[PDB]
Amino acid sequence: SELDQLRQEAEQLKNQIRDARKACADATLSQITNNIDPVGRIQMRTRRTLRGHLAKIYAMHWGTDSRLLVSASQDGKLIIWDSYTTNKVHAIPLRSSWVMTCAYAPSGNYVACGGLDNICSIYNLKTREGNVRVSRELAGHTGYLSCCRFLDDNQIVTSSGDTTCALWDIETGQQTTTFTGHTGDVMSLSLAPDTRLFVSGACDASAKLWDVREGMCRQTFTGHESDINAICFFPNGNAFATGSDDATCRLFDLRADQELMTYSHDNIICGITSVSFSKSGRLLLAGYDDFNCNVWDALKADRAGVLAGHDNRVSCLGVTDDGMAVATGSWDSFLKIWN
Amino acid sequence: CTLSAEDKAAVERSKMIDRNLREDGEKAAREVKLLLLGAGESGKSTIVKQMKIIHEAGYSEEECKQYKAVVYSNTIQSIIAIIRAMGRLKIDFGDSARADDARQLFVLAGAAEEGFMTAELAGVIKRLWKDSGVQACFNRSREYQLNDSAAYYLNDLDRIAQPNYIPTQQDVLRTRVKTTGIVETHFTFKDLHFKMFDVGGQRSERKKWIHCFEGVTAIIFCVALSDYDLVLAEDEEMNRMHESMKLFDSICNNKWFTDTSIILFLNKKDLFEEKIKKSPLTICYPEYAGSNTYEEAAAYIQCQFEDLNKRKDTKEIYTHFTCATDTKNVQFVFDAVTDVIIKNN
Amino acid sequence: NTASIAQARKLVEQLKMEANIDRIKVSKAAADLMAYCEAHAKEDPLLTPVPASENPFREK
Amino acid sequence: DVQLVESGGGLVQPGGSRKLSCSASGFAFSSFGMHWVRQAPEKGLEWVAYISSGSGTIYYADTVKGRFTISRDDPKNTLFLQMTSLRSEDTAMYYCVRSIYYYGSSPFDFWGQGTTLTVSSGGSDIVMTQATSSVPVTPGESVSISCRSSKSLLHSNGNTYLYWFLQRPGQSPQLLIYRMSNLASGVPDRFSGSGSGTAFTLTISRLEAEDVGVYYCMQHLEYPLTFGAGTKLELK
Ligand SMILES: Nc1nc2c(ncn2[C@@H]2O[C@H](COP(=O)(O)OP(=O)(O)O)[C@@H](O)[C@H]2O)c(=O)[nH]1
Repeated sequence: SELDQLRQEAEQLKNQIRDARKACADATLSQITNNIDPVGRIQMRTRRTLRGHLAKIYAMHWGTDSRLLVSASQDGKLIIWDSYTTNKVHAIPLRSSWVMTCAYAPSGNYVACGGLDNICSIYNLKTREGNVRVSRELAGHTGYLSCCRFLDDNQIVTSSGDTTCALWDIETGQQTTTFTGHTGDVMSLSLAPDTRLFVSGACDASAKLWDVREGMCRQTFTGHESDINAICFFPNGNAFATGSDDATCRLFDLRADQELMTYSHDNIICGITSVSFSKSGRLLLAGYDDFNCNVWDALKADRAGVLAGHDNRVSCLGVTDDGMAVATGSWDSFLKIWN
Repeated sequence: CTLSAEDKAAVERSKMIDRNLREDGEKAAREVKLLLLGAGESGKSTIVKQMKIIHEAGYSEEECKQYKAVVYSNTIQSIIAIIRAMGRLKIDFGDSARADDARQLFVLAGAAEEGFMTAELAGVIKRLWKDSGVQACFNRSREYQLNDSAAYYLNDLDRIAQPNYIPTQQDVLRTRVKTTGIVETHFTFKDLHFKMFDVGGQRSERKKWIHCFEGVTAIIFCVALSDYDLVLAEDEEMNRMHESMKLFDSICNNKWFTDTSIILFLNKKDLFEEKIKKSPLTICYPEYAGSNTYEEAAAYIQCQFEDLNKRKDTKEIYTHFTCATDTKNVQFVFDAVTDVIIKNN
Repeated sequence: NTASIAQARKLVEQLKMEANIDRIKVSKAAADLMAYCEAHAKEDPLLTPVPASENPFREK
Repeated sequence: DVQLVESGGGLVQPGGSRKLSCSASGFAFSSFGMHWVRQAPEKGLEWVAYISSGSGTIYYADTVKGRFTISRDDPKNTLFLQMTSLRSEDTAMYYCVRSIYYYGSSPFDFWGQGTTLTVSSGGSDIVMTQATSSVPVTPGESVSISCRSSKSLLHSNGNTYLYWFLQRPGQSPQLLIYRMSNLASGVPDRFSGSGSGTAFTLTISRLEAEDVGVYYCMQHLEYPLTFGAGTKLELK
């Protein structure tokens, strides 16, 4: 009965943690922010429609110049767009078209993507030959690649349906640090602004805070009733938001080690695919299976606005580093830029 | 707008990219997309090899030579699996001199994966394989894990161990290599451009990726008929055939595959026909009351799979009985699959 | 069985570690988030929109 | 390994015809626009013709329209310059130059070795001005080369379309700076470019041995593309 003694000890440790969390829940975010004015009229308009993908779009990522962005589609194309002119800078033909994620390196020198090939492919945007070339195929995950984010040009973090995340040395092609402990598919990850931590959301309905350089899980956050498909840090790095198949987004605080707020409407029952904060953190933008993006007041939990411009699932979104625009990507094959 | 000279040239580039994308899109819209599914070892990557052989003039002699180390590795691992199972099942060698050969086998298994099969190793394997105690264990393989191609290679060890050995196409078709991630091939046949995708190694929740294949033309679901008598694993919930049925139930009835044809390859019929002579179908289906002929047992298994279809009046399952390693059979069956696709759209 | 016993003690090791972390009060945590939003609201173009001349997606 | 190899040069009588070729290898030739730039024996660089990627856009210098035809054979990775009615003023070294245009690209970043053509005996354009024709320098010191344009090169998009090249003695020109301040790939960080609108400066810090040569500025605001007369760096 060793497995019995351990399975019961975990229940006591969970209760201790629950009690420690209750002990420092001296107030709620909602009552703390009750006095501040609501944000009011959020009337964003589509400023650009990026046309050219010919199948579902699954992912996008803004470059750090707030102008270029990369998008990944099941048409087997990775497109880099100049969002100001709508010019296509590059259209990269993918070896496997079953993509689920892409990322723009903060340097602008590389993009990454991958999917049901279980591979994180690195693409050099600055070749002598003048076209984009695969520089590395990062192999070793045993399930689909669900998300990836560069730390810099030589290191990248990945999440996978195999329930692990990994830190890679791009030069050598090796997973040098692993992040194990999720018990279901990892769907999404988000790097802290200082890149010392990242958070992941998984199909075990938990979010996990990881220490990048130590290679382990610092904290585990529960509360969701179903898969967490999406996750994003609050801009000061002290909290994060999740988006779930349970039709809610949730705000979690690191230092208080618990959930602070839920964002939901009774007549919204579809899944959430993607979440992002505005530059100040005041707005939480979330993409929904019902084809819309909802804009939440992150401090007061009221819905502030809607972006309704797609004919199929909003699958991805992102806010520029300068805060000037949000992009939405969709199964309807279009991206739209809003502000 | 009043663009700079570099700006005008960038627009022109973008319009050229657009023309390329449009052209690529026209080709892709004509593709017949086939999704291969089924449990591990059901024969999916073997069907992919057959498409290359049949429709892409694939696996030349020169390409076949690159499979030599894989053939050797398969052969070595098979005889080792059998030897290790003798200690587990308490089976003794028919000749006590084979105990040294068995010690040597594990020692000589320190050679790298290259052109191995030194004459010494080959002789150790040939003597073990001929031993009556090893054969007794081999004939109980349903009690442990063993490559289905074990007998194929071990029975051909003379040809295989020659230093001038050139793998045949059947040698290649018989190889077992575990991979991860999607496996793809494309080919033209009867003026249709086919793209066939084998999901392959995918350790994850199906519900998160299955919607990606919305819109594929047809699913080919592979079933290892010969898995029916495999003993349950240590903590296994159901036998292998019932795990296959569970996967098929989930696939056949999935909302994302409503307008997708479901094709069922009841595969490894050659191994199944031999097994059913000695191992009754009731091992797999205790309620089965028919006879243990190939014909009756195969029909019953087909029924068990086709009964899982929750939309029989609106959806039809197209069942074929296949030997995936048999190029002529796969050619004939895929010809029929293609005709059905043509007649239906 | 032998794999369930190894995973179960990994969960205990992780929970033991998580129980010992330093936690702050939600009131302090919530106050800090509200202070961040207030301090940066003016540089948030989605919160407080800028004139069309300052907006790259309306200019040329 | 990027290669551009011009050929077809030689001695020709005035009034005759001659086709130059430029053979490309080691890069995606058809993705690049291509130019011909020529250099008279003791003189600076002069832009001759441009054919865009895809051949949709072709520009000629005035002194050449009607007589020269630029074309490319993308399947054969070749650029051509078909010359006719050759005059004495066409005697020059002819350079093939690649140039790809997209947001953030670096145009004019690779030049061929050049082929020599010798012909026997018998306004609205933007003016680029390098008022100083030569400068004596000593290693380790710091230099500042100047350039000016008759029109502002700063565009309403914010970019200033000014390029700096270096031609070392006996070699082809080399890109140093694109769009007034961006360092070309492989160029040491001791070079830097600045300016505003109509006046620009290239500065070298701790000038080294290889830095000696002729420095040309060029505007890419509008066609015809035009160079400054060039500033030479002499050793003391
Ligand atoms: N005898 C026989 N062997 C087969 C048949 N189909 C597949 N195999 C062999 O069974 C093994 C597993 O097949 P494989 O294609 O790798 O299955 P996968 O995991 O679904 O890709 C390989 O060694 C194949 O050569 C068959 O119909 N008859």
